[PDB]
Amino acid sequence: AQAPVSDRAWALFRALDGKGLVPDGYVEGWKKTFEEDFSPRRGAELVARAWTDPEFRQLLLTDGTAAVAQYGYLGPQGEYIVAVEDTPTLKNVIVCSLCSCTAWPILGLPPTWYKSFEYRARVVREPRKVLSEMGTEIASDIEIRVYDTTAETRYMVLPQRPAGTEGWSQEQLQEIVTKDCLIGVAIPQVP
Amino acid sequence: MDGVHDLAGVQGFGKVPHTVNADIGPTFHAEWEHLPYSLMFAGVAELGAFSVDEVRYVVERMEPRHYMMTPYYERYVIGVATLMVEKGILTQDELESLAGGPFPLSRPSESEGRPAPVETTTFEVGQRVRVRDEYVPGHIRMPAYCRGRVGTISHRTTEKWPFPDAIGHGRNDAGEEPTYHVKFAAEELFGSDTDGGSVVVDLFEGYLEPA
Ligand SMILES: [Fe+3]
Ligand SMILES: [Mg+2]
Ligand SMILES: [Mg+2]
Ligand SMILES: [Mg+2]
Ligand SMILES: [Mg+2]
Repeated sequence: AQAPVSDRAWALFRALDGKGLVPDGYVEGWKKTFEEDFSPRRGAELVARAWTDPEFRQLLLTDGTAAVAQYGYLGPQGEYIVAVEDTPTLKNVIVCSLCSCTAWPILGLPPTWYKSFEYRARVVREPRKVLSEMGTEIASDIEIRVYDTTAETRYMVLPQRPAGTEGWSQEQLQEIVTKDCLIGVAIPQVP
Repeated sequence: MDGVHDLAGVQGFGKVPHTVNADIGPTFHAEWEHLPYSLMFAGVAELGAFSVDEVRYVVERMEPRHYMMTPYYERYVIGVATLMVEKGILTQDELESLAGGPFPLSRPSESEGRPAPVETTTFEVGQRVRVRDEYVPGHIRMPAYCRGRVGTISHRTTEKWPFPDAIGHGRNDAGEEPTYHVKFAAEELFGSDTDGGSVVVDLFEGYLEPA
């Protein structure tokens, strides 16, 4: 038996706030960070830059932290970054099987599905079937590699750049790099 | 801790509730949902009452049926509340009074944790390693699917962090270790019963030994 979750969450807030342990505007400030600042649009910007700038691509793949810091996008749950490169024979996918660990500042907070027991249990063992069910077909001639986020490394996938985007601006490329492309369950599509 | 939270490889679950690029809705689906993370950070960064590792562990310590029936953000409301009570900052009485009803918490720890091991090895990219065949009842950042298994180092971190098995219990002896991206063949982890290629687990130095 439990009180409604909203009542329990606000009780926790009120118990701490009522003892002076929560600075003024504290939870409101975090809410703004979570809703407005942490965003997969940032990861998309990084990918589009890497796609159009071989030098940055090299930095991103060798020192992800430094590359992300150049854009000012390090942050909570995103202080040590490793980018993992898809290739014609390799598809990378990220999970946190133990909870929900995600590169928050550049991917945004994890979505419900990524935190689901279904994804946490299944993608490590049957990633091809999981991606297929989610709408992404990965051929047998492609190695699937699942990164389980079990420590402090926070990952992003650098997907392959699709044919048909040659010459596109960074802005145009950013639009096709979605949250799901950064997690690795989707491949960027030409609209 | 071999709890129900160690889900990787568990069989019997249905479809992931998502198709690619589908609308996931707003970041928060209810007006309270930003509270668990924000209050976690108040506890960690403002009060210094606990580490993030202690938050992971207190969630692992939910009674197993309770864990399995509780949505994500609610688990962190329960976990943060539990730590506040365990650290003597709040009482369960006042939480229940303010909530207007029952506010069951995670179960007490059954382990005092363990220190960062004194004896470890610095590994290099390309080296073959085995995950120590050890059983730890308290917090550990080793999913069971890789226990005792052999893989290859693909990265050694250029930073070091406290050993989760210690800091996750608030111990003073967590030291600092780098972690290693250890690549395992899918078949090393699940035999023939997998459709994948490889799995890379980010493992603390103290979980590893030469192969
Ligand atoms: Fe996690
Ligand atoms: Mg080209
Ligand atoms: Mg043009
Ligand atoms: Mg188990
Ligand atoms: Mg419920």
